Amino acid sequence: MHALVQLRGEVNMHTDIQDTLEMLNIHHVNHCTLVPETDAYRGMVAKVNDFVAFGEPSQETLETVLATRAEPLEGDADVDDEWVAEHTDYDDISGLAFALLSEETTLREQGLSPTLRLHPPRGGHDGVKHPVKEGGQLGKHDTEGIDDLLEAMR
Amino acid sequence: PSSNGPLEGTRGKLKNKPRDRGTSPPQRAVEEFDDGEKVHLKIDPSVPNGRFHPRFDGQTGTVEGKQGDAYKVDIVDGGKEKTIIVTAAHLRRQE
Amino acid sequence: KPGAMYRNSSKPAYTRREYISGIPGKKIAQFDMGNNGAGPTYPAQVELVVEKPVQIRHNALEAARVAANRYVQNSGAAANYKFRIRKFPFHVIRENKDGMRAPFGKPVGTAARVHGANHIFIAWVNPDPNVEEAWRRAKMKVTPTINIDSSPAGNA
Amino acid sequence: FHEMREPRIEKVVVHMGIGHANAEDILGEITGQMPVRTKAKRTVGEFDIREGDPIGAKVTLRDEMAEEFLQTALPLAELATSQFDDTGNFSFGLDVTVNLVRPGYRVAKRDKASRSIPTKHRLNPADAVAFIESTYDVEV
Amino acid sequence: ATGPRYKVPMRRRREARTDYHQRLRLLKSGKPRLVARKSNKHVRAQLVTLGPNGDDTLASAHSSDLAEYGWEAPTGNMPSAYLTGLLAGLRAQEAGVEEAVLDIGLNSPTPGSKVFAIQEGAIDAGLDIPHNDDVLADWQRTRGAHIAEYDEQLEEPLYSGDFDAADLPEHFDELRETLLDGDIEL
RNA sequence: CCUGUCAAACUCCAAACUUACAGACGCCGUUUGACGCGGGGAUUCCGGUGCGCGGGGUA
RNA sequence: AGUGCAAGAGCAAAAGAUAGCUUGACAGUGUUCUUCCCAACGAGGAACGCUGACGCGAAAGCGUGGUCUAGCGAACCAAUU
RNA sequence: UUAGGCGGCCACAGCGGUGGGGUUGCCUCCCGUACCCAUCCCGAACACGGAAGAUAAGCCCACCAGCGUUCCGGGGAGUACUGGAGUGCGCGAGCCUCUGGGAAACCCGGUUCGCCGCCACC
Ligand SMILES: [Cl-]
Ligand SMILES: [Cl-]
Ligand SMILES: [Mg+2]
Ligand SMILES: [Mg+2]
Ligand SMILES: [Mg+2]
Ligand SMILES: [Mg+2]
Ligand SMILES: [Mg+2]
Ligand SMILES: [Mg+2]
Ligand SMILES: [Mg+2]
Ligand SMILES: [Mg+2]
Ligand code: NA
Ligand code: NA
Ligand code: NA
Ligand code: NA
Ligand code: NA
Ligand code: NA
Repeated sequence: MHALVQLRGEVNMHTDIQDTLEMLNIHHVNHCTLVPETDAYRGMVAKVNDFVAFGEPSQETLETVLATRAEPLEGDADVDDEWVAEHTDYDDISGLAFALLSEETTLREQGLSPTLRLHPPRGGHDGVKHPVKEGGQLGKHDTEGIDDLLEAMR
Repeated sequence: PSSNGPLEGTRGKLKNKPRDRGTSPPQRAVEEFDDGEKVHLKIDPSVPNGRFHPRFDGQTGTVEGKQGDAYKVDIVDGGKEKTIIVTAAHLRRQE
Repeated sequence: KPGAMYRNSSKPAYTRREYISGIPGKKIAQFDMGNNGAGPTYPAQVELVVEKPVQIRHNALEAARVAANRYVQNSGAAANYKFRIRKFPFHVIRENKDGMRAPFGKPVGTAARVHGANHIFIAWVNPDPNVEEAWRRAKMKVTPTINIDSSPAGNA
Repeated sequence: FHEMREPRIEKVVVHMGIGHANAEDILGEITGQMPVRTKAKRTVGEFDIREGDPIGAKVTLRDEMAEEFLQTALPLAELATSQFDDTGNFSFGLDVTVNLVRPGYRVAKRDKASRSIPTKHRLNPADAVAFIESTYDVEV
Repeated sequence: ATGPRYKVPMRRRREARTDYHQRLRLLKSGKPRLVARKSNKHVRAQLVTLGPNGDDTLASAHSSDLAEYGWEAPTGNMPSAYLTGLLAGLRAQEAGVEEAVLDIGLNSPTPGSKVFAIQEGAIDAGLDIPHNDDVLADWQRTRGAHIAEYDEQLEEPLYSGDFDAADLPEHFDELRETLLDGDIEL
């Protein structure tokens, strides 16, 4: 399971790419979604490879992000341990986290918005004109690489 | 195009590779299809009759009745619905 | 007329004589030079390597070839070496000589398409590379920059 | 093995390539059965432009009819060698051709499952000379 | 054979066994096919239908297993063919088969020929086949009469030992008679 | 036999890709009625530019 | 090779060749595709049927002109069935 | 299938070549023209009738790879070309990097001298 984050805006981006971002529930820059590692999803992230940043996040970092930016399918409600236990199958954020990563469930399945609307990266990211392998911030990331970015946008 | 005949620009699609040259096996000209069955359209270069307009080469229709020995296949061209009169020689069971 | 008008490989290949008429004759006199009676039984084999795809008019071919071979007469009219220009000017070229109305031009020449790194000339010589010089003069008359390459020859 | 490998005559074609006939009459007597017209192909200068047009006749004799003809034909010829087919045939003379072959030829002349006669089973010039030579005359 | 671009006929045309063009026209009827085949010594009749991996023979009869019902005569003749036709026909009927079209392979449509004879027999057997009465033999020649009369110009028996000296078209009747009621494999 | 080259109107080969249909996931629709149908009212049929692919042309 | 004619495409127990017979180059009316991709638009054109009458074949069957893509013309008025 | 008949796929099956096989199930070559039927001339063919002889053809069986064809290994080649991205390079033609695809010729070594269906049958 990979964490997706849209790093480039819609103006000028191919329509079929945009649409794909849309079917992955992200509709704005800095929006993030968690996506299963399947043939069908892989094709989608690849298509979107050039306007996003993705990779497998650490249990920890998922937990930070979840807690900080997870939202109910509707409303303000903070997704904190309690919320999670009093609303989901799990007992606490951590247990939700582990289940996502092990792709045993999805944010929707647990009453949550599929979208983690992150905050701009504190300190700025590595640029949206080059992939990681080039010093930029686009494309697949290290689990260590994704974490840093997610964490920066916590 | 310089002209607008039916065979306009059909050189490749209406020409056999050298080894597939000459009359074709009848078994497939006699193939029977039921109403509802999905069939891919494709013209057999060897077979002159029971043909359809070259443009449809590639479509996968739904046989829906027949006319004479010829089948009536319903297809959708772009967004338009269409019925095509074609023989078993030029069809194939999908899957 | 300038090389600038035809030196790029930007138009389609146009070589079907069955559909073209009035093609000027090539000015290239020969492709095999030297002792053509002998086969590449030479110790040393240098080549003139073109460094960018381009078109080369039969004009430039003949001038580049004369200039090198006419010089390889540092070895004698019946000298021990064989020279070879491997490209032929297939590509028919036009000119629109009415303004831009009915402009598909009229055949005015032929040119050979050389990709960067192809060898256009190959010379065979015993340890006696005056040929290296025949080529400094030849790539002087073709559009591209060139590389003078030696293959069988570690007699340095 | 042999018996089924020994030569035999299969038809002797006697044709008169004229250029426009009254000649049939003689072929009919010299052989013993009706001749057949010889139309020609292509238009040519020898005022022979007519496509479908009688230009000679022929007669294909089989079995006895053939021998009984050769038994007078052959004597009138001398030649041999070089003048033989690579398949063991020969034509001499008015023409008189002699097609020669071995027992299982029908295989190549029938309708169903027909097939071409293997090169081994074909008759060689040599094996041909022998057969005929061994029947009232001499080779070369 | 010669190169990459060379065209090799289909196996059954190589062998000069199947006339595909005639085979298409036959298959159009959508009915089963009465395959009428001869040999120097025997005559075969099949009732073939179309299948996914190749023809299916639902009913057949060989001039050989004719004796199995009392045939003591040669088997590459007229009466022989008819009866094989009729025999295949009856096994056909038994099969639940009602109609077919005569496929005569590479044989020729000569009148009063053995294939037609095969045809006539299968018809009489209860099979509904498209036909033409005046291309069939005059019954008498189907009985083998032409042969009895041929042996009248005897001086030497037509049959080497075999059965009889003057032959029997009557033997013919006795057999058709036998096939038209009861018996095994029918 | 050996040796030197080509193809928009060549092909023994042959992609990426584009495309028909089906299933799966995805997204969407069943109080925001999609898909689709019928009808009223238009505007519009001088376009341009970047990129990729082009055809023509020295450009 | 040949298959009337451009160019491209089909064809070998044939779609070509020879022979023989025959007039389906038939009347009537349709279905569909095309003309006009998608997506409305006439004439025209084609593919595929039916009804009726025939031709040839043992028969399945083939013949809705020429192997396929060009060879085509509205209202009004006249003549004709 | 100790030899058959109808096929499907239509060369992995084509081309060439070697070996083996028949008082019988057989298939053929073969023998023979009174008949049905036949040749613009020939019982060659077609058609009919038949067993004196034969396994030489055909055919069936077993095999060979020299050509043609199919597929595979390793090499060519992740080369050529390419869908998406770039304030990367280049005077420019054009190149490069990242991401998702990915070839052709040719060479060397294997494979391929058909496979499968229904029927009939010491
Ligand atoms: Cl037969
Ligand atoms: Cl159509
Ligand atoms: Mg909300
Ligand atoms: Mg700051
Ligand atoms: Mg920046
Ligand atoms: Mg094209
Ligand atoms: Mg395209
Ligand atoms: Mg027609
Ligand atoms: Mg009038
Ligand atoms: Mg043998
Ligand atoms: Na074909
Ligand atoms: Na002017
Ligand atoms: Na230069
Ligand atoms: Na119309
Ligand atoms: Na005549
Ligand atoms: Na044999």
